[PDB]
Amino acid sequence: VIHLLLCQLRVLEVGALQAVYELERILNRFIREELEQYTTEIVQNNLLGSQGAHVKNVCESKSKLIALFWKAHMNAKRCPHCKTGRSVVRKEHNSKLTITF
Amino acid sequence: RITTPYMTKYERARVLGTRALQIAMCAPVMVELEGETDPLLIAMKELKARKIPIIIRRYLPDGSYEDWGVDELIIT
Amino acid sequence: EEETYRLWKIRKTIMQLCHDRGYLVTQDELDQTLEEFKAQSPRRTDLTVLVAHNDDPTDQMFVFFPEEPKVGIKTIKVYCQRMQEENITRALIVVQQGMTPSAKQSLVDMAPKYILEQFLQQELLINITEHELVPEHVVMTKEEVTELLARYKLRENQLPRIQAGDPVARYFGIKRGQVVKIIRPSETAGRYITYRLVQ
RNA sequence: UGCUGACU
DNA sequence: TCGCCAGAGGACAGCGAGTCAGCAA
DNA sequence: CTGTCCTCTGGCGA
Repeated sequence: VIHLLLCQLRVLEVGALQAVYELERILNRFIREELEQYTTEIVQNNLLGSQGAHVKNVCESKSKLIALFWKAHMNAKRCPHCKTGRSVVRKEHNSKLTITF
Repeated sequence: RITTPYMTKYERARVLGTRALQIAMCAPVMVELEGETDPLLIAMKELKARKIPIIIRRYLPDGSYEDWGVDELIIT
Repeated sequence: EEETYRLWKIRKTIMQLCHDRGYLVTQDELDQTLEEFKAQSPRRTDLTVLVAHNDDPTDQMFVFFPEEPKVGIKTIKVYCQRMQEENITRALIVVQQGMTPSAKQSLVDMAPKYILEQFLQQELLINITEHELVPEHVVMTKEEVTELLARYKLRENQLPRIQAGDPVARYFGIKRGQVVKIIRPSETAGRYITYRLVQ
């Protein structure tokens, strides 16, 4: 997810909008080298479009991508590399963040 | 070369306004005014005689522009 | 014998769908009535059709009618084998209850090597394309989209969008990045023409 | 700045 | 054995313009 | 007041 979203953002920054689903399908059909080749090819062959990226249909896509990220992939989870890395930050009312043991 | 040949009403309004603001700033009147103190009446008198050396620069939605002459524009 | 009425309606709708995509279909198939459909053909493996394309005679399509009310990965493989051996690239899987959710991403996973696509059986009982409000869609060719963008000084983004899961983008089998011309019958101007990028 | 009235 | 279809409540944020006055904190 | 948006929230086969 990290690398997929990174590459999708790299392509959105220049306006390429088919590259989004193309990257996602390249991923599912398959990580950094697999995605970065296509993403660099897009960003190179489709530059000159940093000024033509501030359009509706390019802002909706970035909005949706980042919103889905913050909404679905930032929940507390058992840690990958060390299985016991949930030092659960759990914030009370603003001005209060409490880590556990 | 591809836009309409006529002068839209917004273009007439802005051209009259600019010609009037020029006349009012002591610009030479090429229309032989006949005792009128309004610069807008003088600007209309000039527009009717086809004496306005202004270039309407019509902008297309991608930055490309087309430069038309106020003389080469069908005023309705 | 209502199963036969459903089979006949679905077969007629799929013949119309294949003709609208530009496949060689005869008038009799498009004008086939029930009495003669049931006369010819009972099963769900001899309803499978294989159609050819106007141009690119190698480019043909294959329509499936799986038996399993809920097709799964194994069912998909069993005739992806058929397609790979008969040397075809496209398919069309008419399913009776749905596809188990893993299958939908498998059909997507098969790269342009063997591009498949699913259709529910209740989606084919009628031709939506024949509704009063649905306009006529026409997949533009790669050389007409360029002339459009040049005439309007456009970019491909900055054009209205049509969803890739649109019930009329799934029917006309339009891939992503393709522009479709749309002829709206307008009460104001007659035959208004619009364009939508499939995404 | 707010609460009371008031006008179309 | 928990992911996603379903399923629940909780929170927020909006609620037509524009005027005139007085009184009081 | 009412609506969406948002955030969970435990519950059967793969």
